[PDB]
Amino acid sequence: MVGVTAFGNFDLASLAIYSFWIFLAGLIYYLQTENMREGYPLENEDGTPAANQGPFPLPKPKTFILPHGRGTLTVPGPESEDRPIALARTAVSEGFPHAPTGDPMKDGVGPASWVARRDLPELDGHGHNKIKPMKAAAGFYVSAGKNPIGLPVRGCDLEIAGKVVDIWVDIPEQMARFLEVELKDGSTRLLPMQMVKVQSNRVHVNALSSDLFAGIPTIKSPTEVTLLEEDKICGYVAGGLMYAAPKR
Amino acid sequence: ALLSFERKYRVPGGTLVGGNLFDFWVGPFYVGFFGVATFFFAALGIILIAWSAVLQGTWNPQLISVYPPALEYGLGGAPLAKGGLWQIITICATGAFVSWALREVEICRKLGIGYHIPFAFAFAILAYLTLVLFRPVMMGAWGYAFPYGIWTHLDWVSNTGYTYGNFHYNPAHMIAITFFFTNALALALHGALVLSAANPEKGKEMRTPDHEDTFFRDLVGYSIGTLGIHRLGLLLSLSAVFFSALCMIITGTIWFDQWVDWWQWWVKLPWWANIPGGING
Amino acid sequence: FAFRLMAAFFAAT
Amino acid sequence: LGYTGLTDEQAQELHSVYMSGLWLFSAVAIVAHLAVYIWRPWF
Amino acid sequence: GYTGLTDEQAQELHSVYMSGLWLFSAVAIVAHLAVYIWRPWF
Amino acid sequence: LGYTGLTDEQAQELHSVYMSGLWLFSAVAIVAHLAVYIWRPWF
Amino acid sequence: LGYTGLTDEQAQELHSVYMSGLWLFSAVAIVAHLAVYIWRPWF
Amino acid sequence: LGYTGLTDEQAQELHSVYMSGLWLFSAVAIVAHLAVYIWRPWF
Amino acid sequence: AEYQNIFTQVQVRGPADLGMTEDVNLANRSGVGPFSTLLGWFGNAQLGPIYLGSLGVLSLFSGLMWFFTIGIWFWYQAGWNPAVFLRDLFFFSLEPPAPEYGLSFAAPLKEGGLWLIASFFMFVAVWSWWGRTYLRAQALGMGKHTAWAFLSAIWLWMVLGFIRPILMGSWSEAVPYGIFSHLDWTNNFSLVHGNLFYNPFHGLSIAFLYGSALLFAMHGATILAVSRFGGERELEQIADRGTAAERAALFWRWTMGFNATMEGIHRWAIWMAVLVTLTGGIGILLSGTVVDNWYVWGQNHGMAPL
Amino acid sequence: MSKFYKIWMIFDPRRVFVAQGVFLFLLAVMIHLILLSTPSYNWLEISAAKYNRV
Amino acid sequence: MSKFYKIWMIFDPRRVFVAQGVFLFLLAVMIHLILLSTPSYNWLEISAAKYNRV
Amino acid sequence: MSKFYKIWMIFDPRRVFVAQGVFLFLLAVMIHLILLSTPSYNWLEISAAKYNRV
Amino acid sequence: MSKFYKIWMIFDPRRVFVAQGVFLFLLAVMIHLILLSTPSYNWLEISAAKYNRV
Amino acid sequence: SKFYKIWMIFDPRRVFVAQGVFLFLLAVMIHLILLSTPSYNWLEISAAKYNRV
Amino acid sequence: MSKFYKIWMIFDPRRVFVAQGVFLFLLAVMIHLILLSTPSYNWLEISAAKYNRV
Ligand code: BCL
Ligand SMILES: CC[C@H]1c2cc3[nH]c4c(c3C)C(=O)[C@H](C(=O)OC)c4c3nc(cc4[nH]c(cc(n2)[C@@H]1C)c(C(C)=O)c4C)[C@@H](C)[C@@H]3CCC(=O)OC/C=C(\C)CCC[C@H](C)CCC[C@H](C)CCCC(C)C
Ligand SMILES: COC(C)(C)C/C=C/C(C)=C/C=C/C(C)=C/C=C/C(C)=C/C=C/C=C(C)/C=C/C=C(\C)CC/C=C(\C)CCC=C(C)C
Ligand SMILES: COC(C)(C)C/C=C/C(C)=C/C=C/C(C)=C/C=C/C(C)=C/C=C/C=C(C)/C=C/C=C(\C)CC/C=C(\C)CCC=C(C)C
Ligand SMILES: COC(C)(C)C/C=C/C(C)=C/C=C/C(C)=C/C=C/C(C)=C/C=C/C=C(C)/C=C/C=C(\C)CC/C=C(\C)CCC=C(C)C
Ligand SMILES: COC(C)(C)C/C=C/C(C)=C/C=C/C(C)=C/C=C/C(C)=C/C=C/C=C(C)/C=C/C=C(\C)CC/C=C(\C)CCC=C(C)C
Ligand SMILES: COC(C)(C)C/C=C/C(C)=C/C=C/C(C)=C/C=C/C(C)=C/C=C\C=C(C)\C=C\C=C(/C)CC/C=C(\C)CCC=C(C)C
Ligand SMILES: CCCCCCCCCCCCO[C@@H]1O[C@H](CO)[C@@H](O[C@H]2O[C@H](CO)[C@@H](O)[C@H](O)[C@H]2O)[C@H](O)[C@H]1O
Ligand SMILES: [Fe+3]
Repeated sequence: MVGVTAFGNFDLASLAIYSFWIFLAGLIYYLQTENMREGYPLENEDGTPAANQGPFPLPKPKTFILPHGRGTLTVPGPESEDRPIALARTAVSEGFPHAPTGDPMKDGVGPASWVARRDLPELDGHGHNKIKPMKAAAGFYVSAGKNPIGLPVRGCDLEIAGKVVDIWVDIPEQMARFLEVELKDGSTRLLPMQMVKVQSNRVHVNALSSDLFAGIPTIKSPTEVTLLEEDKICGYVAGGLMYAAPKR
Repeated sequence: ALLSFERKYRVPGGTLVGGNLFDFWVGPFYVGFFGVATFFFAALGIILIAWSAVLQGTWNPQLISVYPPALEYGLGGAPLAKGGLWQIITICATGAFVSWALREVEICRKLGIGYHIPFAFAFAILAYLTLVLFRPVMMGAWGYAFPYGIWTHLDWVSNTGYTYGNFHYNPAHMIAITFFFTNALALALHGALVLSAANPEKGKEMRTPDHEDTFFRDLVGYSIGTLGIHRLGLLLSLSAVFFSALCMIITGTIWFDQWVDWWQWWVKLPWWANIPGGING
Repeated sequence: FAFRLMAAFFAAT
Repeated sequence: LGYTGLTDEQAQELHSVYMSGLWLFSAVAIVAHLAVYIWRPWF
Repeated sequence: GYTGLTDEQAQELHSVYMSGLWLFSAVAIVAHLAVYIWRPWF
Repeated sequence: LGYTGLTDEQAQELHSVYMSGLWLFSAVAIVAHLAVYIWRPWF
Repeated sequence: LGYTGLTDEQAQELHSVYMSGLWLFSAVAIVAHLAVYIWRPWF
Repeated sequence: LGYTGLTDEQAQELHSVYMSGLWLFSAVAIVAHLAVYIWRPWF
Repeated sequence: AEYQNIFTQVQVRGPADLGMTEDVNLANRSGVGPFSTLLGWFGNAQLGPIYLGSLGVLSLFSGLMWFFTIGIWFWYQAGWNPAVFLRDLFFFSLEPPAPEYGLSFAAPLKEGGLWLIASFFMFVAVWSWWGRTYLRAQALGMGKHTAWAFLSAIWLWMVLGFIRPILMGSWSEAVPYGIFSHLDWTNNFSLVHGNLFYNPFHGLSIAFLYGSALLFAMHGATILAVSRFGGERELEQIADRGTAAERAALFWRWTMGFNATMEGIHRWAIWMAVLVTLTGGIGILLSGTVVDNWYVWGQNHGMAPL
Repeated sequence: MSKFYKIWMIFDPRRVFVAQGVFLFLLAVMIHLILLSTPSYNWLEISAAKYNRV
Repeated sequence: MSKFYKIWMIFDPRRVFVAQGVFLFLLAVMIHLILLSTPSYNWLEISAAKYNRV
Repeated sequence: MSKFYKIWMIFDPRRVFVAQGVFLFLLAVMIHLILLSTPSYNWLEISAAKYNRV
Repeated sequence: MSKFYKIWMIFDPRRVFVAQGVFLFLLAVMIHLILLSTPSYNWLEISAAKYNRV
Repeated sequence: SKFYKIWMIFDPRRVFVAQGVFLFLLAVMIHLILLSTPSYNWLEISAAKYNRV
Repeated sequence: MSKFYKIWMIFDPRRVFVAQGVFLFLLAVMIHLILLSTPSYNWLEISAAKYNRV
C-alpha cells in the first residue's frame, strides 16, 4: 500500500490528477488547433483579414492526397469563395445581417447558399461514378417501401408539380440519393431523398411550391451529377424552406 | 470576426419571435430574443451561485453547494439563505436551457437545416426536469432534488441510489447503462474509422467510404453505413437519456423496495419456482 | 412501421 | 388473390398435403392420448 | 416450388431423407429398449 | 443439384475418405469406452 | 475436390510431411505421458 | 509454386538460419533448466 | 410532418459489394451473407463478408472456449437442470479464487481454478482481437486509430482483471464472470474503497462518458440535420468542403462561439471516447493500491467538508 | 401419405437440414440433462450407489 | 369448408410453416412441463416411487 | 448407408468440416468436465484417494 | 491414412496449420492449468511438500 | 350484414396474426386461471378422485 | 524432420516471426509469473529467508 505523500497532501493520486490536468490542457489545445484547418484566418465583413484572430494559432499545413488522381488538398491554405455572393450589408457596423440584393434563392445566398465545389462526379473506390441513375445502375431495384415511380409530386402549395421517372442511387452505399422528377415542361430535375416525403399516393416536397420546381438547377449530363451540381440543387431545395414561406 | 465562408449565410430571417429587434450577432454568437433570455438567466444563476458561496462561508469551488429546501418545506418557497437560492437557480437554469434550445431552433431556421439538435437537447432538458421537477413534485418535496454542488450532487446520487439497495438492479437503469456504454463504444469506433480513412498510413491516397465499409465488414461482418452510424449515435444517446429518465421517474413513486427483489418475479415463476438447486432455489 | 405502431407482435408480424 | 403469386391449383395441393399431414399428426397424438388415459386417466 | 427443385429432385431428396430418418429412429428405439430393460420409466 | 459445385465422382470419393475417418474415430471411441467400462462400469 | 486449386502430387507431398510432424509430436507426447505415469500414475 | 512465392533455395536458406536460431535458443533454455534444477528441483 | 431521415423510406439493392481488395487475402474473406430488410430500414441491409485470418480464428476459438467454460460452469451450478439454468441464469457466477490463495495458481477448480482457465481464454481472445483490428486496418492501408482506441478499452479491462489483482496481490480482487455477479462486484468495490464517487479519475471517466453521449448526440443530430446537403458523406466533405460542412460549422459557431471541421470533430469524438476508459483505468489502478478510502482522500483534498 | 416430397419445394434443403440438426442435438442434450438433474435417473450417481464408489 | 386452401394464397407458406412449427413445439414443451410440474403426473417421480429408487 | 454421399453434394465440405470439429471438441470437453465434476469419475481425485496423495 | 491427403484439396494449408497450432496451444495450457489446480498433481506444490519448503 | 367491408381497410395478414396471438394468450390465461383455482385443476381433481397423491 | 522447409513455401516469414516472438515472450512472462506467485519458488522470498533479510 503506497500512500506516502512527497509534500503536503501530495500522494500518487495527486500527481496523477495534476498530470492529467496538464495533459488535458495540451490535448484541448491540440484539438482546437486541428479544428482550424478550414475557415481561417478570420475576416472582416468586407473580406479583409480581421484584427482579432483568436488565442489559438493556426496549425502547420497538412496535405491530403485524393484517391483517383483528383489532386492534393493542403489545409490550412488560401481561401476564396469562387462565386459572386449577392448580398449587401444592412449596417455599417459589424454583427448585423446582410440582406439579399435580388432573389436569394436564385442568387444562392443564406439558406439557399451553395459552395463552389469541384465540378467532377464523386468517385467510388473503383473510380466509377458513385451516384448514378437506377437505369444505368445494373441489377439495382427497390427492395422495400413504396416504389415512387410515377407518383405525382406535390409542392408546399399543394399542387402537382411533376412525376418521378427514376431514382438516382449511391452505388457502394446501396441507398437512394435523388428522385428524378419530370415537370410539366418535359424537362427533368433532381430532388434529394432527404427532402421528399414518400407517401401512399404522392411524393410530397414541403420545401418547394409548385412554381419553384422550374428553378431547380439542372445537370449538364443527364446520367451523372457533379459535386457542384448537387450542392446547387440541395442548396436551392433547402432554401425553399425559408424563401417559399410566402406561398406556404 | 467571420470565417472565410461565413458571410453568405448571415442573412436576416428565421426568427421565431422578434425579427429585427434581436436579429444580429455579438462576436461569433447569434443573439436572438432567446439569446437575451439565455444570457440573463445564465448570468443570474451564476452570480446567485457565487452569492450562495459567500453565504456558506467557503471560497472553495468544489465545496460550494446550493442545497434545496429541507423536506419540511414541502413544495413551497424557503428563505434565500436556506432553500430559496436553490429554487431561484433552478428556475434560472430551466429558463436558460429552454431558451438555449429555442435559440438553436432559430439558428437552424436561419441556416436551413433540420431541427435534430434542439430535439436531442430537449431530451437532455427533460431528463434534467425529471431530476429536479417531475420526481420531486411526485414525491412532494424540493428536498428530494439534487443540490447544486460539484461533489454534493454526487452525494445525492449515492444516497438516492442506496435508498433502494444496489441501484444496479433497476431494470431501466440497466437498459440505460447498456445504451450509454454502447454509445461510447460507437463514438470511439466512428471517430477512429473516419480518422483512419482520412489519415491513411504514410503518403497514401485518402480512403473512400468503400474502405470504411470494407474495414468493418472484414472486422465484424457488418457495416451500418455512413448515414446509419450517425442515426445510431443519435438514437443510442437519446435512448440512454430516455431510459435514465424512465428509471428515475419510477423510483420512489412506483417502486419503494430494494430493486434486487424486483427480479424475484422471474425466479418465482410457478413452473420452476420450487426446484431445488442452483442459486435462488 | 410507425403507422402500425399505434403488443409489439402486431407490428412485428 | 395474390400476396404471394401462387395459384388455385398450387395452393389447393399445398393445403391438401398439409391437411393430410395434420390428420396424421392428430392420429399419432390421439393414439398417445388414448395410451396415456388408459395408463392413468385424468377424467 | 420456391426452391425451384423439380419433381425428381424432391423425390430423391425425400427418399434419402427418410432413409436416414428410419435408421435414426431404429437406433433411437434400440436405445429406448435398452434403457427400459435397464430401468423402466413406467 | 450441385449446391457445393461438386461431382458425383468427387462427392463419392470425399464421402469415402470422410467415412473412413469417421470409422477410425468411432473405433478409437469404442476402445476407450471399453477401457473405461472395465476400469469403472457406469451401469 | 479442387476447392483450393491444388494438385494430387502436391497433396501427397504435403500430407506426408503433415503426418511426419504429427507422428513426431505424438511420439514426444507418448514419452511424456509414460514418464508422468511412472512418476505418479493417475489410475 | 507457393502462396508466398518463395523459391526452394530461399526457403532452404531461411529454414537453415531459423533452425540455427531455434537450436541456439533451446541450448540456452536447457542450460537454464539444468541450473535451476540443480539449485532447487521440482521433482 | 417532415422527413427526419431517421429511417430510410425506400430501400435499394444491387449486386453484392465484395469491398476493396487493397492487400486482403481474398481467400480468407467469406462470401456475402443475406440481405436484411429489417437492418436496411436503419442502415445497410447487407451482411458480410467477414474476414477470417490467423488472428481471427485464434480469437474466435479462444473466445468460444471462454464462453463455453463459463457456460459449463453455470450448468454445473444449476445441477444440470435446464429449468434451474433458465431460472438462475443471471445469478450464476464464475468467481475468482479466495484471497488466501493470493496470486497462486494452486486453487481448486470449484474454488477459482476454472476462473483462471476462463481468464486465460479471455485474455487470448481479446488480445488476438486487438491484433486483428490492427491488421485489418493495415491490410486496407488505413491508419491505426481503431487499434489504439481499442487499446484504451483493453487497458481498462486489463486493469480490472489482470494488473490491479497482481498489484493488490491476489486474484480475489478481480471480477467474477456473471451478470448480477459483476454488478455486485462493482457495488462492493465502491463500498470497500469508500465511495468511489470521490475518486477524481472516476469523476473524470464519468465526465467523459457523459461527454461521449453529449457529443455523439450533437454529431449525429448535426449530420442528420445537414444530410439534405450530402453531409453524411463526411470523407468528401473533408476532401472538398461543401455547404453541409459550412452549415454545420456555422450552426455550432453561432451557438457555442466555436466549431469544428468535418475531420476534427472525429478527433474530438475519438478522444472523448478513449478518455473514458483511460481515466477509468487510472482510477481503478489507484483504488486500493494508493488510496483505500476515497472519501477521506476527498476531505483532505477539498472536495468534501471536514 | 406417399406424397410428402413436395415439402422440399418449399424450403431450401440446407436450411431445413441445419435447423433440424440443431434442433435434434439441442433436444438430445436437453433430455440428457433432464435425466442427469433427476437423482432417480442420474446414471453416474446410480452407478456410484450400485458400486459403493462414494 | 373445402375452400380453405385459398388461405395459402394470402399467407406466405414458408413463414406459416416455420411459425406453426415453433408454436407447436413450444406448446408441447409447455404441456410436458405442466405434467412434470404436477407430482400426480411427473412420470419420472412416479416411476421412482413405484420402484423405490430414492 | 451408401447413398448418403449426396449430402456432400448438398453441403459445402469445408464449412461442414469446421462445424464438425468445433462440435466434437466442445462435446468432448463438456463430457470430460461433467465426469470431473462428478466425484465418482473424477479420475484425478480417484487416483489421489487411492494412492493417499492428500 | 493413405487417402487422408485430400483435405489439402479443400482446405488451404495455412488455415489448417494455424488452426492446429491454436488448438494445441489452448488445449495444452488448459490441461496444465487443470493439473496445477488439482493439489494431487500440482508439481510445484508436490515438490514444496517433498522438500520441506514453504 | 355488409361486414366483409372490414377487409377493404385492414391488411388480412396482420389481422389474422394478431387474432391468433390474442386467442392463444386468452386461452392460455383462461386455462392458467382454472389451474390456479384448486377446484378446477383437473390434474389435482383427478389425483384426489383416484387417490393418486 | 528434413522436409520441413516447405512451410516457408506457404507461410510469410514476417508474420511467422512476429507471432513466434510474441508467443515466446508471453509464455516466458507467464511461467516467470507462475513461479513468482507460488511461495516455494519466489526467489526474492527464498533469498530473504536464506540470508535473514527480514
Ligand atoms: C456502486 C457503484 C459505484 C461505481 C463503481 C464503479 C467501478 C468498480 C468502476 C466504475 C467504472 C465507471 N463508472 Mg462507476 N460507479 C458508480 C456510479 C457511476 C455512475 C452514476 C451516475 O451513478 C456513472 C455514470 C458511472 C460510470 C462509470 C464509468 C464512467 C466507468 C465505466 C467506464 C466503462 O465504460 O467501462 C466499461 C468498459 C470496460 C470494462 C472495458 C471493456 C473492454 C473489453 C476488452 C471488452 C471485451 C468484450 C468481451 C471480450 C466480451 C465480448 C462480447 C462479444 C464479442 C459480443 N458510475 C458508483 C459510485 N464504477 C469503471 C471505471 O472506469 O472506474 C473508474 C469501474 O471499474
Ligand atoms: C440527450 C443526450 C445527451 C446530451 C445532448 C445534448 N446536450 C446539449 C446539446 C445536445 C444535443 C446541445 O445542443 C447543447 C449545446 O449547446 O451543446 C454544446 C447541449 C449542452 N449540454 C451541456 C451539458 C451537458 N449535457 C449533458 C448530457 C447530455 N447532453 C445527454 C447525455 C450533461 C451531463 C450528463 O452532465 C451536461 C453537463 C451544455 C454544454 C450545453 C447546453 C448549454 C446551455 O444550456 O446553455 C445555457 C445555460 C448555461 C450557459 C448555463 C446556465 C447555468 C445556470 C443558470 C446555473 C447553474 C445551474 C445548474 C443546475 C448547476 C449544476 C450544479 C452541479 C450539478 C454541477
Ligand atoms: C448433457 O448431455 C451429455 C453431453 C452428457 C450427453 C449428450 C450426448 C449427445 C447429445 C451426443 C451427441 C453425439 C453426436 C451426434 C455425435 C456425432 C459424432 C460424429 C458425427 C462424429 C463424426 C466424426 C467424423 C470424423 C471424425 C471424420 C473425419 C474424416 C476425415 C478427417 C477425412 C478427411 C476428409 C477428406 C480428406 C475429404 C477430402 C475429399 C476430397 C474429394 C477432396
Ligand atoms: C476438459 O477436458 C480435458 C481438457 C480435461 C480433456 C479433453 C481433451 C480433449 C478434448 C482433447 C482433444 C484432443 C485432440 C482432438 C487432439 C488432436 C490432436 C492432433 C490432430 C494433433 C495434430 C498435430 C499435428 C502436428 C503437431 C504437426 C506438426 C507439424 C510440424 C511441427 C511441422 C509441419 C510442417 C509441414 C508439414 C510442412 C508442410 C508444408 C508443405 C508445403 C509440404
Ligand atoms: C500454464 O501452463 C504452463 C505454462 C505451466 C505449461 C504450458 C506450457 C506450454 C503450452 C508450452 C508450450 C511451449 C511451446 C509450444 C514452445 C515452442 C517453442 C518454440 C518453437 C520456440 C522457437 C524458437 C525459435 C527461435 C528463437 C528462432 C530464432 C531465429 C532467428 C533468431 C534467426 C532469424 C532468421 C531469419 C529472420 C530468416 C531470414 C532468412 C531469409 C532467407 C530471409
Ligand atoms: C379474468 O376474466 C377473464 C379476463 C378471463 C374474462 C374476460 C374475458 C374476455 C374479455 C374475453 C374476450 C373475448 C374475445 C374478444 C373473444 C374474441 C374471439 C374471436 C374474435 C374469435 C375469432 C376466431 C376466428 C377464427 C377461429 C377464424 C378462423 C378462420 C380460419 C381458420 C379460416 C382461415 C382463413 C383465413 C384466415 C382467410 C380466408 C381467406 C382466404 C383467401 C381463404
Ligand atoms: C446453453 O449455454 C451454453 C453452455 C451452450 C453456453 C452458455 C454460456 C453462458 C451462460 C455464458 C455466460 C457468460 C457470462 C455471464 C459472462 C459474463 C462476463 C462478464 C460480465 C465479465 C465481466 C468482466 C470481466 C473482466 C473484467 C475480465 C478480465 C480479464 C482479464 C483482464 C484477463 C484475465 C487474465 C488472467 C487473470 C490471467 C490468466 C492467465 C493464466 C495463465 C491463468
Ligand atoms: C490545474 C493545473 C495547474 C496546476 C498547478 C501547476 C503545477 C502542477 C503541479 C502542482 C502540484 C502541487 O499542487 C499543490 O500541491 C499541494 C500539496 O499539499 C496542495 O496542498 C496544499 O493546499 C491544500 C489545499 O489548501 C492543503 O490542504 C494542503 O495541506 C497544502 O499542502 C496544493 O493545494 C496544490 O496546489
Ligand atoms: Fe461523422
